[PDB]
Amino acid sequence: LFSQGGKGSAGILTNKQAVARHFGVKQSEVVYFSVGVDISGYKVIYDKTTQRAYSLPIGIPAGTTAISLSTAAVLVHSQGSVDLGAVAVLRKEYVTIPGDFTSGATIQVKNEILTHSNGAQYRWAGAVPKVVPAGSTPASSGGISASAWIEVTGEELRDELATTGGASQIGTSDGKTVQQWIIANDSANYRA
Amino acid sequence: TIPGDFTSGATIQVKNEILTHSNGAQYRWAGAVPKVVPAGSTPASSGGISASAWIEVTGEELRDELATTGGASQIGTSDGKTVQQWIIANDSANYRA
Amino acid sequence: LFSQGGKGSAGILTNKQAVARHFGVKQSEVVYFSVGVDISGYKVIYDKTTQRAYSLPIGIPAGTTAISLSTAAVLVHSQGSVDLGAVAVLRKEYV
Amino acid sequence: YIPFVFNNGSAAGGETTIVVPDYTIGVPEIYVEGFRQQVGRGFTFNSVNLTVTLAQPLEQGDEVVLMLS
Amino acid sequence: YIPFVFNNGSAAGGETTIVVPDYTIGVPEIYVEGFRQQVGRGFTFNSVNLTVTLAQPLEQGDEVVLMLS
Amino acid sequence: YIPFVFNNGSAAGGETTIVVPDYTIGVPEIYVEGFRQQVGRGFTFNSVNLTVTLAQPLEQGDEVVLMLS
Repeated sequence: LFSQGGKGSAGILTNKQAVARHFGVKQSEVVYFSVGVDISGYKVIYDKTTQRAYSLPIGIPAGTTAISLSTAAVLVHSQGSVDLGAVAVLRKEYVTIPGDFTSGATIQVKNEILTHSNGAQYRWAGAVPKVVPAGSTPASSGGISASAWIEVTGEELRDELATTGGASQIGTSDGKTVQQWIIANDSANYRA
Repeated sequence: TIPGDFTSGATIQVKNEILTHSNGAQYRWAGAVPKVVPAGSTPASSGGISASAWIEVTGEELRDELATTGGASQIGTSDGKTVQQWIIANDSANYRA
Repeated sequence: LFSQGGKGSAGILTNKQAVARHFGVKQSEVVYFSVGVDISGYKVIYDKTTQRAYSLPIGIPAGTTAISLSTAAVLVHSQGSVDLGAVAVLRKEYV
Repeated sequence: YIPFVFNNGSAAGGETTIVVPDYTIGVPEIYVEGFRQQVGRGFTFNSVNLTVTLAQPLEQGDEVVLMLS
Repeated sequence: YIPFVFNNGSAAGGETTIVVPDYTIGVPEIYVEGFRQQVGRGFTFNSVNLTVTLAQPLEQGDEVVLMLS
Repeated sequence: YIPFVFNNGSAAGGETTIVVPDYTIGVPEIYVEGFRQQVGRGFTFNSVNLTVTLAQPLEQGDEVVLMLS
């Protein structure tokens, strides 16, 4: 290849531009991780080894330095430890890992989401290194539950519908909510 | 997705900026150019969750479509009939009452 | 414009970085398509003509070469044909 | 070195080899879109044919500045 | 060539033209952030005023190394 | 200038300092992946030890072309 400065030490700034544009942050707000960098004031941290970028939680005190970053994106800094995968899951900054359930992929970080043949992406809510054998399904690999594979595109609306107010957000053909119609027809259950 | 969350406080400059909350949902502000959110706030506390207020983005269109008159018809029951069909089937109880 | 190496042949590596960051894959796992490239071991393929990048399906045998890539992202390789648009739809990698 | 600009600064595309003028007894450097290339790494210059064999085929509009010795 | 660094390596922003010292009878190359620019393409040098007219206005903090002849 | 290529064009990674041959009485330029570096900005050359102190530690496979004077 031509020597285009996208490799190694000469690609830090362009990679920071790419990460900032992906995360919607400033280029100066992306930091490369090594042993001793000040992660204060930075908003996204990039792991050179895994080539994965994670949003740094806000409120990191000024002068905080990093010691190690695990392959599960577990960041230990001078003032504590942060699971960057959990932060990315909270911010829905998912990485759709290449492959699917039918082929088998291994999940290193909580934000990694695995595609299935139904078109849905499922994130694992258990265990740092969830391993998925070839030919598996979310039901076969642990099921689809809160402590198991969770569909990501409809996670929040599914959880909100599962609450006590879910029936009230769904309207019927007459302009009344499903909850109102359930309350209207509950006389049958009371009578029975 | 602007960096930060509702519990930490972020200021929304542009309508496309969406703020994360502790429930994992991202909410966009439908009001006002410079929506400011204080630290420790929630979408309900910061203006509520409505059409003129914070709107969840990942399920916005399906939530609006379910809220229409056809929402019950898109939801199937255990017997293969839609929720709207079962509501129409059991409405004799309401009529009788 | 300044000569900043983002054009044509000198922009392959930076474009690969951008594609890899968009797809969450390694930069070495992105391949440019032409007539005869080995698409084995690569995870994302980039079409230079349409400037669109598609995730290559896994399980492509080692030594597989590409003949043509249609404007509908239909990729015909030496071991078969793959509709990369259908693969992207399955992976929800929408444009 | 004498800077030689290939095709007014815009290559026609698919160019693997570039022919330099006679004066050129050597091409120590190639600048593809501002990127310096080293002999044997980004390009190989043969003195017999006076042709620079490039590592990549040039794309349309590529600016290649050839340093002639 | 004599390398001339514009404003200690950090341009003030919005700079279209750069004034070179008297010695400069020609500016064959401009290096904007490590990018070599060719005369007439990325910049034009006028010998009368001793000013390099750049293709783009410089942004704040840009490193421009001017080669003086 | 005499171009010196560090470790056949592929650095071993984590290299902060580069030792140049004796002939080198000065290193005016460093080309890291085609990027020209200026003395004092991207690297500092000390004549006593004949070592180029780089602004960044080199990564594995980095192409660094050292210009020796």
